[PDB]
Amino acid sequence: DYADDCTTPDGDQGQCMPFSSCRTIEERLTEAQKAGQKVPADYASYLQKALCGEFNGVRHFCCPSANIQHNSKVMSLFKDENFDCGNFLSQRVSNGYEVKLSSRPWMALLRYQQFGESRFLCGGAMISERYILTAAHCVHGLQNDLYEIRLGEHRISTEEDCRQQGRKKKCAPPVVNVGIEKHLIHEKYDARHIMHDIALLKLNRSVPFQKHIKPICLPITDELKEKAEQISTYFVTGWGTTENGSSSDVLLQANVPLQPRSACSQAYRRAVPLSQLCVGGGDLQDSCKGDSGGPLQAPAQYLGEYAPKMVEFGIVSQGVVTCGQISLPGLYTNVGEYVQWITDTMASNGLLES
Ligand SMILES: *[C@@H]1O[C@H](CO[C@@H]2O[C@@H](C)[C@@H](O)[C@@H](O)[C@@H]2O)[C@@H](O[C@@H]2O[C@H](CO)[C@@H](O[C@@H]3O[C@H](CO)[C@@H](O)[C@H](O)[C@@H]3O)[C@H](O)[C@H]2NC(C)=O)[C@H](O)[C@H]1NC(C)=O
Ligand SMILES: *[C@@H]1O[C@H](CO)[C@@H](O)[C@H](O)[C@H]1NC(C)=O
Ligand SMILES: [Ca+2]
Repeated sequence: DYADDCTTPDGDQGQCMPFSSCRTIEERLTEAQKAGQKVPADYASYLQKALCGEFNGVRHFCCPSANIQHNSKVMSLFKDENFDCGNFLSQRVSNGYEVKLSSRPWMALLRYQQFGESRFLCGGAMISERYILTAAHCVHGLQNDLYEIRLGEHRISTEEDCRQQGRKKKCAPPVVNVGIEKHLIHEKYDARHIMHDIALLKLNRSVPFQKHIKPICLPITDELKEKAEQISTYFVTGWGTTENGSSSDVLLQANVPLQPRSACSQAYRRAVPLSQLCVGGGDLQDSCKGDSGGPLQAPAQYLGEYAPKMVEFGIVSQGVVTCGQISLPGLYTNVGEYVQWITDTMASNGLLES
């Protein structure tokens, strides 16, 4: 299967990866192409021996562990100088939870058609013109119910979301309501224990970036993956969307602390692996601001960009409850541990049409 442990024909331990996620294979293939030639016969023979299957129409090869890289077919987008992810200024500091109109333009609302009606029951965040990142618990066993995504939202109840501009008002453009072509749940998602709680939703058309709809950045470098545990305070943003729908009509945000994993391991009476982050708890109105499957976000140095960019470091997995009651620390998916899976899943499923 994709990413299974394997041994290369030359005896190195590795994982079953697409060629675009193996620095050494990609270099050999690129070097031959650049010279206007095929790879030598002995190397073609090595690749046949290294072949570990075909998953979602992509040939996979055993790649030595140290040579595994994020999928170059997707990294070319994320590293593009014109890929405008995590852009924010954004607002002047108020004590409460208010969010400036359009200031978190990646925020997504997941719509479900159930008891004859439809409701937003999860959140998520735009990561590209065709992909939304969310929790697997928002998607698993719900493929027939989960049917639309809403992007560019601020206040759910009003079709027009405006702010004062002088003696007049400036409104954000209309929201975008888009369908879902693919429900892409992590292969190792455990629905019983809630582990590897991550999923991608591929939109059924491209949603071009607009002033109020833009992607969030991902922790695509070693520095950013390492940063997840060094950040003291994160933004927990959303409409407080749970199985009971949104608790807030308007987008809100709180500054919530990263906690030691022991806080969650004690509260949930279960081991907390490195693939999870422990956040917040012990408050009445802060930890609860997030959406089920929504982002855990913070500004960071993204590649060589001058301005800090917002990066999604976590995904709301468990323990984020309704406001007004004392919360327990919340479990979040540690996004850095899944960027490899994200890039390979987006690559095999296509950035544009499938
Ligand atoms: C992208 O997806 C949208 C939204 O549709 C949703 O996602 C799709 C991938 C499918 O899973 C849909 O079942 C799901 O609703 C598509 O727009 C929607 O198209 C459908 C079907 O042509 C419309 O349904 C009809 O609605 C009428 C009017 O009430 C009924 O009479 C019909 O019997 C049927 O239910 C639906 O109204 C429409 N929704 C929106 C918001 O436009 C869109 O076609 C699709 N493709 C592209 C290229 O965007
Ligand atoms: C959903 O509402 C019910 C009924 O009040 C409550 O028991 C529950 O905790 C809510 N779920 C979440 C995740 O907050
Ligand atoms: Ca609105």
